[PDB]
Amino acid sequence: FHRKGINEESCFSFLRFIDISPAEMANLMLQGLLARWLALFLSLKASYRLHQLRSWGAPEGESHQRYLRNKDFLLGVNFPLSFPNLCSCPLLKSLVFSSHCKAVSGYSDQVVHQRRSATSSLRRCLLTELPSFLCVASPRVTAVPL
Amino acid sequence: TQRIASHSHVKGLGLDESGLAKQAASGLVGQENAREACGVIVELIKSKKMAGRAVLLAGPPGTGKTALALAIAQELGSKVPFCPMVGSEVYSTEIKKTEVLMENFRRAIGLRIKETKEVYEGEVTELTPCETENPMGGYGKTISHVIIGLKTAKGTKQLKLDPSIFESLQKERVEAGDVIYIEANSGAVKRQGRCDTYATEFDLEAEEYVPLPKGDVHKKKEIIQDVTLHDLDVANARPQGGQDILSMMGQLMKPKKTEITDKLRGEINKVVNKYIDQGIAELVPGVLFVDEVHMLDIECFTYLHRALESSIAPIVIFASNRGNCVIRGTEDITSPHGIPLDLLDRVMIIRTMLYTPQEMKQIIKIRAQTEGINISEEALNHLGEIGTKTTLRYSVQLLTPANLLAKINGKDSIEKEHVEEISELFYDAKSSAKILADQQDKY
Amino acid sequence: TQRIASHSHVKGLGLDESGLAKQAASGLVGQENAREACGVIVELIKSKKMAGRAVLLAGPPGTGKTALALAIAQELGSKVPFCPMVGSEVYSTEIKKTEVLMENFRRAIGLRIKETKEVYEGEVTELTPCGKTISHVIIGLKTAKGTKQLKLDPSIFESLQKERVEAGDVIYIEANSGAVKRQGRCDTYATEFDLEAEEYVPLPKGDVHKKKEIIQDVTLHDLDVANARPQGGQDILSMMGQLMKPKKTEITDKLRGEINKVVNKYIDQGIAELVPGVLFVDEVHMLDIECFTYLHRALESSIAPIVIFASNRGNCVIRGTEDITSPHGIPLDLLDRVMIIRTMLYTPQEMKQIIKIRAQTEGINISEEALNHLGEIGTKTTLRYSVQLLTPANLLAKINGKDSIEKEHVEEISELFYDAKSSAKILADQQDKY
Amino acid sequence: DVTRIERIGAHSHIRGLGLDDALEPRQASQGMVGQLAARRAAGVVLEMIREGKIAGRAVLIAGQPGTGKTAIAMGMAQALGPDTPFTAIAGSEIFSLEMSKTEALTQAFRRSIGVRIKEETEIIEGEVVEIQIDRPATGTGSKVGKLTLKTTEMETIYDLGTKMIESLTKDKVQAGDVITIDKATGKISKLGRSFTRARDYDAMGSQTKFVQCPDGELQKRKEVVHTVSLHEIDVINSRTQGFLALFSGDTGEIKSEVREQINAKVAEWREEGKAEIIPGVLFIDEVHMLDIESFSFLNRALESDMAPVLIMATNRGITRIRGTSYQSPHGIPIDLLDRLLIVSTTPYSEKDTKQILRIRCEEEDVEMSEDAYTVLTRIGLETSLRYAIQLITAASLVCRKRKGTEVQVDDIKRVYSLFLDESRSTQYMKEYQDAFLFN
Amino acid sequence: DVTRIERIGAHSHIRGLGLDDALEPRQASQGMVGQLAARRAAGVVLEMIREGKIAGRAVLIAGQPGTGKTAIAMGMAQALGPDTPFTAIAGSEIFSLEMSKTEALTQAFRRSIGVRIKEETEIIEGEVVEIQIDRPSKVGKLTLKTTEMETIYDLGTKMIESLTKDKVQAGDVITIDKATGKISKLGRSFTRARDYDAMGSQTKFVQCPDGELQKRKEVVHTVSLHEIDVINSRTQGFLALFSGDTGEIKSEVREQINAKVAEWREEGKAEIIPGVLFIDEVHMLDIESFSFLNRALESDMAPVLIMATNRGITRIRGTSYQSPHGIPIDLLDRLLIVSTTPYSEKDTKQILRIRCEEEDVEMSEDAYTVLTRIGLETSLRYAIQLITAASLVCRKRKGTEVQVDDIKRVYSLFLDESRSTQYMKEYQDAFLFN
Ligand SMILES: Nc1ncnc2c1ncn2[C@@H]1O[C@H](COP(=O)(O)OP(=O)(O)O)[C@@H](O)[C@H]1O
Ligand SMILES: Nc1ncnc2c1ncn2[C@@H]1O[C@H](COP(=O)(O)OP(=O)(O)O)[C@@H](O)[C@H]1O
Ligand SMILES: Nc1ncnc2c1ncn2[C@@H]1O[C@H](COP(=O)(O)OP(=O)(O)O)[C@@H](O)[C@H]1O
Ligand SMILES: Nc1ncnc2c1ncn2[C@@H]1O[C@H](COP(=O)(O)OP(=O)(O)O)[C@@H](O)[C@H]1O
Repeated sequence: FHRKGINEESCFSFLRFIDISPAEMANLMLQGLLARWLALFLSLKASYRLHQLRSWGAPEGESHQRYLRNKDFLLGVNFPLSFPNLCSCPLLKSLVFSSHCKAVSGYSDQVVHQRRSATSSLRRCLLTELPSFLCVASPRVTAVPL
Repeated sequence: TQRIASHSHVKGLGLDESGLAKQAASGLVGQENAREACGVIVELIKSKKMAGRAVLLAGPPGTGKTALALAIAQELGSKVPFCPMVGSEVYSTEIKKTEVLMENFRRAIGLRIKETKEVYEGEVTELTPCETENPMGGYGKTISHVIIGLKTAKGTKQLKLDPSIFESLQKERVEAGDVIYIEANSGAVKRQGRCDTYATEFDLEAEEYVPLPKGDVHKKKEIIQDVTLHDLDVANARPQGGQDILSMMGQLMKPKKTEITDKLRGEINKVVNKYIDQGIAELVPGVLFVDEVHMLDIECFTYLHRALESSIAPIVIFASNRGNCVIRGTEDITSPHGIPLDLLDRVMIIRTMLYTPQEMKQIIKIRAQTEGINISEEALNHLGEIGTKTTLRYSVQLLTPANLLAKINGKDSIEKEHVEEISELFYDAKSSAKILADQQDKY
Repeated sequence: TQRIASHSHVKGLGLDESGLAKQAASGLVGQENAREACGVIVELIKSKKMAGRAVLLAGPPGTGKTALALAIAQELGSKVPFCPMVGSEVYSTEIKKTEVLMENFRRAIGLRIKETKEVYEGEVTELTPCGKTISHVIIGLKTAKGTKQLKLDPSIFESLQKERVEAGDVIYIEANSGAVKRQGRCDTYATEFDLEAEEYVPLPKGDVHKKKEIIQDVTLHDLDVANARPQGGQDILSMMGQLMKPKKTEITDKLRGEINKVVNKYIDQGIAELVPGVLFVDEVHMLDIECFTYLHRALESSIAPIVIFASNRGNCVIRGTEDITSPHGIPLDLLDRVMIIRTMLYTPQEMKQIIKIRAQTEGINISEEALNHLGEIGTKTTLRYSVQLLTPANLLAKINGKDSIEKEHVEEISELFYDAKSSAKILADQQDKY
Repeated sequence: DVTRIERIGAHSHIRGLGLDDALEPRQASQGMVGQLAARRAAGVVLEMIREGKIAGRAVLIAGQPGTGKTAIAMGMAQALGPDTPFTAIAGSEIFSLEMSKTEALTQAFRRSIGVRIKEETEIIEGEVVEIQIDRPATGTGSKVGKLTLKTTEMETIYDLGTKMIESLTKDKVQAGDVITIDKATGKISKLGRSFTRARDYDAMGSQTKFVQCPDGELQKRKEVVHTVSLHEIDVINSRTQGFLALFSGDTGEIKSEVREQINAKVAEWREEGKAEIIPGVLFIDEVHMLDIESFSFLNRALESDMAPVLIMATNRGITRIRGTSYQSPHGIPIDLLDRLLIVSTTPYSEKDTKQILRIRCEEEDVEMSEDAYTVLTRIGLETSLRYAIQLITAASLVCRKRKGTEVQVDDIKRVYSLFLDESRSTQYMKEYQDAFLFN
Repeated sequence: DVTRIERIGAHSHIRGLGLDDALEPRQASQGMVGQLAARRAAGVVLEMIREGKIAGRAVLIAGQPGTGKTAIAMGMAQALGPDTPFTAIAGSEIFSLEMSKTEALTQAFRRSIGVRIKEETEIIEGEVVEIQIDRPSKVGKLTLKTTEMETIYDLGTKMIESLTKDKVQAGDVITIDKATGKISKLGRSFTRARDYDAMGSQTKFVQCPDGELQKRKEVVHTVSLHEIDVINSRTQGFLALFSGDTGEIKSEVREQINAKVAEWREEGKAEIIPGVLFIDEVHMLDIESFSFLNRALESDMAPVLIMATNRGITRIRGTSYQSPHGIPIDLLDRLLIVSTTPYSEKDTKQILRIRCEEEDVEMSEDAYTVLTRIGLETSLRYAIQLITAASLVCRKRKGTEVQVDDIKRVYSLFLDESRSTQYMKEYQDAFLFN
């Protein structure tokens, strides 16, 4: 804020266009991984709000077609495939199948046999879970951490 | 105003209905056969039939091979991807060359898919858990639904919602005066904050206020988004979620490119085939332009070998300006254009020739006018002669400094004296090389 | 006591009041021209005015270049920072080659901060807490010289509570840093239980209040490293320092500029002062061509220290080019920037003087005849050979029961150990057998 | 009109090897013409691989450039089938910055031996009528409920335990939905909302597609067939809950002990009759590029009892081996060269080049005159076959530009004059000696 | 007496580019001597940069060693001054181990493009005095104090909770942004620095804010495009700005950045200011990196490149080809060579004078004559370095004015390249490796 001229180079300017406070940045830089983790969690909670604000409210300007508003340097959400947009559009959700908590092999046809009249229906490509039994390996020896 | 680049004037090849090349159209002069061949290539790309076909623009430096690729890009439009590349992008310290090439090949293939967005959004006013008046055996009441009033800059309306949404409302801080939004397809609730209307009831509030929404309470639109096939690869390789120690751990660590396995592509292809067969998404193949191919490696060429005959690879346009040079990665295996012969039999060669002085002068005039510069004929002819003495680039480059010198002297156009002074000041490659040869003992 | 190294016998340049060089002073003899010319460099460093200026020392191996540089380092005292390095240290596996040079350049400039050390210690007599819950806590310290009371802000109270400090423990507190160290329960409560897990210490015999004047030194590179990456903020009681292994990284220029501005501001406020130190490089001929080029830009900067280079190789090929030969393995471009001092060879008189000085420095009594024999054998092969030969003679002489050094001991050692020339001659005759 | 992801490439016409029941190649069948001896040998090795009894067998295909070696490879890949694993790797797809060359070759080898598992589970596909949840007030977190399912013929009511209720809540299942319940694992797959139950609806809380009701009996059996390579089993068992490495490819230099453990476990799995192991084919193309260390690792790795039937390909002559200075045939040291059978290909003639052009035009849907065919064949004999193949599309486009329907000799001559050949480009190249760079 | 972090360097005696209104150089102005044509070309290209209408322009400065290519570049940088980005790097700085030579040049390109943006800022800043809350939605008030007023705010419940979590006490100097509502503690007042005799882990004493309390105004921010790239590179990328941990930013981010910047300039929200990229000692770049500059100078947004080269017709690094300036021909035509000329005797006197007054040194006329003769027979830089030592040697003599004898003494002590090489060959056998 307190500069010696109308036009003078000063760092930390991006702090104004990001939601980071001059105290939040010092905390994030001098506290540690717990502070970083909490800030990350807060950013993934604010991402949905920033997504909607950028995507559905474009009237005129902010200050009558001049200036910039908070969180205008965070353009990572404008992508058509980011998680907020991916959750908003239910079909890209099906186009991004590689979940981080399940074992998906890919797509394979499925055959569903009936019990009456022995009629068998055939299905098209569907997400397939790898069989559980595959995991059989185990280390030879285990050690308590030193 | 947009700043002037080095290829701003190129707006197209300038072809007739019969495909013949005009003498001067769309900022391009001469190279009639090359322009006709590029028009044929444009038709091939628009045909949406072939795959993995390659063309090599071969010619001396400063003859327009780079410009013709941009002309092809401009004539293609903007709904088809066009990925530029140099020969030095493959050499990465994070991932192998044949994966840089594979990722770029997958970049030049784009999708285009349509969907609808439905949302109920606006300011909340009241929450009425409307009950059914007659509880059931063993219970004191039976809530039927929840009445939520939402108002925007257009009007106020009441919506009847499932009772379970109340369980979500208490999960966040859903009080009167906030603005909320609920996705029709998803069904969740999210709070944006208090309205600006109540921004003055205090002097210092920890929360930031958002303006009241303008428009109808229930919005519904249709949007079409375009994603390249490489974006799906990166999206599926690195799942961006927060409810994991793995997702978050990787999102905290330094992000690094990972060699994508071919099994991931095998499933993405299947799913996009299914959705194309269902008529939801439209595939549009594009163009990949490698300039300065002579900087590639023999391993890169040998991978390109197999890469071209694929049924999925896009159309590739190579460009090079080397003579009979040693192939990079070998010892003394010389080859034309620094490209192996076995690869060079899979490409169609387009020859680019030199420029006659008349065409050079026409190019100089076109550059001067596009740049916003006025030049006299007695100076334009001298500049063209100087360029023909040395090269076209050295003639086009002196346009701006001459204009600055004239503006300093106050004149509104360049004369003979300005051009001669600028040429006296700056030097070209040939004279500098002559000076270096003369003064070799003091370098 | 202190182990004796190869450079422990040099104390200074030994220059008189007129700036000339004495024949023998502070452990250095000979090399009159080179030693005297180093005084100009010493005065240049003390002036704290010029920057970037560099110096090269050119001479045959074993002629005193490193000794002269260490004498220069001694002449400046421990106040002036000194950063020694070897050209072979540049090739790292974490950062680029020029980054190491920049880091050493930053290391070769230091700060200076005066302050007062405040020390409290002794037994805790009581802990009394006081917009009403907690404001400050009153603590009572007591030793066997007196008793005092202190007022603590909630941060220090939290630090005490983390150390699991109760009433009746011996505590050490530093007011400046806020450090809290529990030194164990006082001995007077040792009878409270027959078996207690705690350890008991006697009541301190000293002042509760201790004042000192302490002067702290810190180089710029310390500030760059500290502020470059998120400081761990973990000093135990945290498993999050167990995730990411620290690794050396490339410091950006924006940080360095911010650090420069902050240092200017603080030295303008008068809190701290600045000292331009000296960087010293050995095996400079081992620097790659990229490092030699980067030294062109680094040496011409305005915030760079004074650099001294040492090299002994002749007209050898420059590393990284395998085609171009330049004197001292240094490109002509950089070699024109530096200022060159030549180093000569030693006559037998200087040989004998060096041997005698080393012998009296490293604790060996030698007779005149043995000294003459060692001087002759040093003139035969090298200087370092005789200095190496000194110790085994006095190690056998003790075994035989004698104390001094005579002809038989040095002769036996010479017949027992081989120099480089003799071993090379031996290898030639048995060439097909090795 | 619609364009799928698979387009018309250079080998998109070859649908097989074109062999009879007697393994005698035909002159023209299934997109392959000529090259009788190489096709015979390829049929022999294809039958050998189909039998699948001996392991660690290698075959090299050598010949002139543009004589169908890769064509033969694609033909035998298509003839092999989709259910038999086939892996195509270029010569430079192993020099990686994330793992060693030997590790990359080991992964390539283990990626070819597939394991087929038939998984039969009992499922319940039906329409949701109503769901009953009885949350506890305090207690100890025990939940109880009921769930009614209905089809067009039968309906029933099921009780709910403490495990599927959380899954149902996570998937947010309500009335009017059609769901498939997996009895074994317990997952809930969502099909869509029904029609009749949609009449009574609140504001939009779920807007998506529509589906019908599963007819017949409520309980049925489903069957899936999984083909899992050995390499991805290794990756799965190399770390706990590690599955994105199948797609991310982040696992590097897996420990061997895992590899022998997987080998043993696969052996027992084969013995018990649960899963079936099927060897596959590895195709390394342009294999002259492999460093000598890669070849020597291939030596030992080809002697294992789980190695695949790798197929080589080379068009080089007496050339020094990469990374060394020793000359050798095909740029391969004799050690590896002494452990495999070599199949050679012969240069093409006019009669079969004409048929190659004809089948290429049939694939690309291009019509030319017989004189145009003769001119194209003359070009494809004075100049390589690839150039003649490429000129077809350009000639067709030029013909369509003038609103034509049959390609004519004039169009082909125009295209020949427009584009260039390597020989003609080099000829025109010699006259600009000083204009080019680094001659 | 007081020395700042920056002091007298080699290029610190030049302040801007000596020119006229008509771009006519002066014989001696702003610390520059001679090089009239080179300075004219420098002024022309400086005007080209200032206009900032055309993109992707390259200028090369070539000449013999000691002719002032780097001096001209620094004079241009000073004349341009701040507010216009000027990224100066060496040739060997891109050979990193975390990013390829392409990324190390792409980032060096995006770091010379400035974006000016305007922001409306309202901020309250002052020393807290008393905080009062009630227990009935808790209601309270807080009092701020400055040098001019003393005021009370009736803050809301969320502000109560934030203040309780941040643990605000009286005497603290805090700033709040009412647009968002975030507290940024700055420390404690000087007058409140005595109630605790044992300060906590980290506390700072700052003067109380003066002037008006709640300031509302407009500020201008000049941010480089590289910063905008790094911020969106990863989730929390602003750490990499100082850490240097960024590597191989995806190409699908830079295109989005460019599109957004073009949209902003169309809307008038922000304006793009081009800058300069100076690559000193460019004669040692990779043939792979040279080819990358071919397509780097043809983009819509690109700075002006200025290179210096000391090489004549020499081999290109990375290939076995001979070219002028060690640069491929396919790039040299895109450039615009500006040649320099060796200085005359009059230029040599006029250039040593400026350095003498820069170092605050008085020199005699005969001393100037001898120094000019030496600097003509030898390199100019050696003569430039010969004055700093001369001052110290004269100071040792306790004289205020140097003389010819002092210059001769300093000349005899130190050695130049020619005498060092000549003496080196006399006893070259004693040296190592030829
Ligand atoms: N047909 C053309 N019409 C107009 N300008 C041209 C034409 N061909 C080349 N130029 C001009 O020549 C300059 C350099 O050409 P370029 O494409 O870089 O040649 P090369 O690719 O051989 O280096 C460009 O600025 C361009 O404006
Ligand atoms: N003039 C001198 N005065 C005192 N000691 C010397 C002198 N010259 C060399 N030495 C001694 O010689 C030993 C090795 O010489 P050194 O300076 O390391 O050779 P170099 O310059 O090749 O590194 C040092 O321990 C040093 O004490
Ligand atoms: N016997 C054949 N039958 C059908 N097409 C062939 C035959 N031989 C070669 N071709 C065609 O020739 C083209 C080039 O052959 P290619 O695969 O490059 O041979 P190689 O890999 O041995 O150089 C292929 O597109 C292929 O369609
Ligand atoms: N035109 C000039 N005016 C004043 N001083 C100059 C001029 N040119 C060069 N110098 C001085 O000469 C010294 C060496 O010149 P330098 O720029 O290193 O030569 P080069 O351009 O060959 O590297 C520098 O310290 C610089 O201050």
